[PDB]
Amino acid sequence: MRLESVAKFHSPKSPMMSDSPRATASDSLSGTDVMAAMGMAQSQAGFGMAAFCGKHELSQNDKQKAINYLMQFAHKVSGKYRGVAKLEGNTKAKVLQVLATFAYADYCRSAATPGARCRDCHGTGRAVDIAKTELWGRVVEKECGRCKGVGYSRMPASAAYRAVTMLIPNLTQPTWSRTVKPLYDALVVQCHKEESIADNILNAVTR
Amino acid sequence: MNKEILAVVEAVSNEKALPREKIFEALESALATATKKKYEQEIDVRVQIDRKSGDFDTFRRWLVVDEVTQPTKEITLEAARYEDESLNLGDYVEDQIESVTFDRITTQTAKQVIVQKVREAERAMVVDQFREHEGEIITGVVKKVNRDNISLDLGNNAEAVILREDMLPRENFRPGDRVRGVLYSVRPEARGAQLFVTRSKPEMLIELFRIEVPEIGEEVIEIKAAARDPGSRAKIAVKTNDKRIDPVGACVGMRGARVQAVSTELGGERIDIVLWDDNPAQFVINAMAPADVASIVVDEDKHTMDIAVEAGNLAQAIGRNGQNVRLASQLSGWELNVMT
Amino acid sequence: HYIGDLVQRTEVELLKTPNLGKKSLTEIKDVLASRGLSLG
RNA sequence: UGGGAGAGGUA
Ligand SMILES: [Zn+2]
Repeated sequence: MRLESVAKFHSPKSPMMSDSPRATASDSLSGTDVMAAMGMAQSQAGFGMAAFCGKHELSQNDKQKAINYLMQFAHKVSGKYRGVAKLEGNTKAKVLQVLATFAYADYCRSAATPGARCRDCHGTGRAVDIAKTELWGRVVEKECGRCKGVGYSRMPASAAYRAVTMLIPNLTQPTWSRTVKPLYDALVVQCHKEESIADNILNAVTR
Repeated sequence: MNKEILAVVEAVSNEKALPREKIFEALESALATATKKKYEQEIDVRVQIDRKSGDFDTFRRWLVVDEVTQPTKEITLEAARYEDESLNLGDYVEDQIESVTFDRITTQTAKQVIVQKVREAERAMVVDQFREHEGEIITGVVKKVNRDNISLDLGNNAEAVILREDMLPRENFRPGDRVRGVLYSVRPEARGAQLFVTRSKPEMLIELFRIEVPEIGEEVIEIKAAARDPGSRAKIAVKTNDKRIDPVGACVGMRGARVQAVSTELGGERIDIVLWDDNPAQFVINAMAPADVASIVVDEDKHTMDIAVEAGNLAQAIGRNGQNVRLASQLSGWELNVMT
Repeated sequence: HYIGDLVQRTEVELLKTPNLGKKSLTEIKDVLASRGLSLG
């Protein structure tokens, strides 16, 4: 909708290659007032802006901001999950830290993650069926059967499980799926929710 | 001479679920608004672009009123005397000839109004794909969550919305997986999102049993009432006019198969199957199971029961924090009282 | 000759007086609209 | 857009 133009604007100055430049007007916007509007829209909807900049690897310092906001949300929301609600203070802080970091890395994982692109489709998730081109004449496409359309290898949730059972050893996989993993999926759904509400507030500001 | 309307009818034609006369209405409203904003006088000119020619004649309008404002549209009864009283008080027909020019400001406001018209025409496309089939289990992939809603799709650039209150309390839908839901009754006039789909309604469970069980499908077993505590516990009411097939054994299936299917499709909600009866007293002594019955006082005027229950089954009779009494009361319509 | 001799002219008179067609009706109507005065 | 020369000037 509105947010990805700002991610275009976080780059350095790229060289132009065209004819007569410099419209010199206020047709869309400048490049500094977009950052000023990001500043005006930070007192509310800062979670989604921090998560979006951490996801798209522009301003690689608000990854820790997004992990801290997710940790605060998990501290506020942990009173409805039976596996985490009985633990003691610093141990519950450390399990919330480790599953917040893994949930944020799962939200961040797209086809630009190093070691995550599909082998066949090279990320596009769209290969050409040769038989339908031979019978139709025109060029066709299909779904990349190895990646199954998404274009990248998804993050398995058991990585957080392996990283928490170095700290909680007596927590096996069935109770991990029963009363811990809903909190992890709640964290990634909260990341997507905060990014959507930040895009909504950005579009409300720069309108 | 217009090859351009010929391009409309064959070359730049729409997706084929949209009619041609609505495109002609879109372009005629476009040129009407373009000539409306361009004239400095407050003229609400509505131009009749005739279909087969392409070219036209600009038509400043006039409605039969007796008001003081808008002289460019203010004609009176004595101005209707020029067409000698063959019309209605207030229709905006014309009796004038004007011309038309083009400009890039007209081009950009025409672009705005035609993307609005194709937007509402695609909205009417989703309206007829909703009204072609009223109430069914559907499947789409979640694509953009929000604060108060979950946007969906049904393919062919359609969209649906799960609101916040009509989903499971144990919902966790990362964008990219396929979800199950029932569209029930959507707003075809909604300018924003229309297709309201739920996951925590009695309509959900009855449509899931309808797609699940073929004798629900062909009306051998019938379900009459329902009860919901979303994600945890549920009750539906079964009567049957047929006498051959066992109703409760049929809807539990081979070793709880249909109950476990709806329970894992609903999120661990303990649907407790119980008979429907027509008469109130014997219906409710069937209905509060697995609780035990001592004596029942049936009340007519304020629509309540009074249940004597022996000691020992109070916890499983009330559920957790009054769960079973609440769920049974919104099952039967009769709210329950405690008696020893 | 004056708009003081137009203010009493009712809309019945504006269309029953001779040789005032639709174009002349618009020609007097838009200039009374731009002058702010109304008639009837 | 934005780089390099050359010329002159100000403190
Ligand atoms: Zn692939």
